[PDB]
Amino acid sequence: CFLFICDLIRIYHHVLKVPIHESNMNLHVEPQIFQYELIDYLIISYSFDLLEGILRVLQSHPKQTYMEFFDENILKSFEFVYKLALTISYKPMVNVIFSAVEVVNI
Amino acid sequence: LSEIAKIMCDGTSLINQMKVNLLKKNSRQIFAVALVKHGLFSLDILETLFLNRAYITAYLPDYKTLAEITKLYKNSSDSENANMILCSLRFLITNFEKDKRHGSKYKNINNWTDDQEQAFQKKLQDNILGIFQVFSSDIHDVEGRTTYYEKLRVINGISFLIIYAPKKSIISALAQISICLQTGLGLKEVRYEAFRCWHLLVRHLNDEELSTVIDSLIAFILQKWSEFNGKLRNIVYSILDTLIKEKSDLILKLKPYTTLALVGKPELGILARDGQFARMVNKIRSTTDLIPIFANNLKSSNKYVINQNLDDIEVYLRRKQTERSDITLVLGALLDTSHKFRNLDKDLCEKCAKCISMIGVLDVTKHEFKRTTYSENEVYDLNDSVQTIKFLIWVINDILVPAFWQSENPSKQLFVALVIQESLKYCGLSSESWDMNHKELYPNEAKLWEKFNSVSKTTIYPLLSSLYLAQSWKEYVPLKYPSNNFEGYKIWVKRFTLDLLKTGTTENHPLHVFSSLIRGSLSNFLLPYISLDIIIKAPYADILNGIIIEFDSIFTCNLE
Repeated sequence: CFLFICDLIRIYHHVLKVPIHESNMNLHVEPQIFQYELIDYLIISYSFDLLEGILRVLQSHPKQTYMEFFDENILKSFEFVYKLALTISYKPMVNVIFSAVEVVNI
Repeated sequence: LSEIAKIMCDGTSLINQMKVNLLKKNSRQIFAVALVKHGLFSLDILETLFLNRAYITAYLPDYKTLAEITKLYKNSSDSENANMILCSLRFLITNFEKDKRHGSKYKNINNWTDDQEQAFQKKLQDNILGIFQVFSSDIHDVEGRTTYYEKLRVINGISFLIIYAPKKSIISALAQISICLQTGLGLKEVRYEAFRCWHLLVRHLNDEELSTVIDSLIAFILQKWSEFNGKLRNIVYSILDTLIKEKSDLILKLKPYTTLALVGKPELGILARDGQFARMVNKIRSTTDLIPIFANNLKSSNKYVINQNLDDIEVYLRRKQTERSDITLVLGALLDTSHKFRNLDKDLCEKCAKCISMIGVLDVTKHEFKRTTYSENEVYDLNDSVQTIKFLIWVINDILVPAFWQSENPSKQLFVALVIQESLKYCGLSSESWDMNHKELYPNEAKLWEKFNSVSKTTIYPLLSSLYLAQSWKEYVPLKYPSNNFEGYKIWVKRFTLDLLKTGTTENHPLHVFSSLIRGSLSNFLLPYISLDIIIKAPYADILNGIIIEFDSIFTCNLE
């Protein structure tokens, strides 16, 4: 599930790295839908929220079943998402900010 | 004197080379100027300093360019001593005179030299150019030394220049120093005494002036009113008072629009302070179709001025319509506003759209003043030498003027001065248009060259540097191929360098080519006027050089 959703996220990696600010040309004239925004927002969030929940079920599993899951794939995939998330050159996004950093906490 | 040695050593083994380099810097750096202001003006003592740690050749040679502004940058009641010291340093610019007894005599008592009362005039009007170049380099460059300390000091010095400058050197780059101080005031901290300086200007300039700089200030103030404290408002009030009193016809008759806007902004107490002022303002206003006035104000580009225009136009239209009641040009003005905005600042574009909402489609039968064409007119550049004169004046007046005025480009004004004076050798004697019966009768006064008429009639300083561009002439494949490949800006540059290739006759074309030689759309505009000589000739080398591109670009590698 986990990898499937991280790379789901990289299928929606087109979110958490939206620019640092609305440029003079970039408009906010809009179809004004909160629909697909909330859509992908729920998506991204809920997904990171997966990351959260299943990873914490990992942490709450018996200590025996631990290293069998941890490979450098976790580092690389979560590295993709973290870089996507806690931007230093885009808009940060408090929820994903949350999620990502607690994964660090994980 | 060993302090400089320690500083260089920290800079060690080649500390002698460091001393050589530092002395080279001090040639035009502030070392000579500040020593002049601190100790004395003796060029012999200057040689003594040149022997402090060594390194004297540049003394006679490097006496003019940068040390002038270096000294100027300290103009800051007891300091009248420093004022006279500085004024004496200004007196002594001539390196030969420094070598002469003038070297130790130009720092004399208040009653200094009196042939200087015109020779010194000439001196200052000369390198007013250089010192402006210095300050614009200090302002509009990157200035990794951001350090608005320099900005403050330069403002102090230029203010003292208003304290002491003839009309001629004033107008030498009045508009330039205007833009310099203007962007200063735009910067946050400067305003506190940028407005002080503005008032200093106000107290004594002119009547023909006090137009081309004031509206910028007016827009600024009647726009940013929110972020003005008490004493800012106080100095503002003083400024208003000066506006009212010392130059009233300007606010009332020569730029009344400011009055319209400020009165329509009723948190200022214009009638409260002066009810008589209010009367005149309102009268002239209700009297002459303000639409063309807002049209002229929209012809000031920038941004603050444009926004003020939009808002005031909206208000006027609203009240007039609520009543019951030329009309057209505001529409196209807004058109351009948005069109330039079409890539920059959506808020400005929305303001233009709000004004268009108030207006709208209206009637098409109502004649639309959209033009037919423009002036690509010619005037025998070969024969009818009088028409050649027409040709040159047409070139300079058409677009070279506002570029020479509105551009924010330090060095380009250098070419401006140089080649425009080179064109002004047709009216080289200042008295031709100045005091005389002389029938110079210069056309194309344009109220800007008219504003510049004296400041350029005989203020010529040659400034004619250009070299080493012939062989690489991108022409014939080196041009058609480069343009078909990419880039296009440099393609235009290279093509227009067809003059550097095989044109540039010393009569007109040399100066004309060297004009844009500093080197960006102007390229395209100047381009149409080259190959006529050769196609007359009846040469073939440059003919092919041009024709190769001018016909290969017909379909040069489409669908790249």
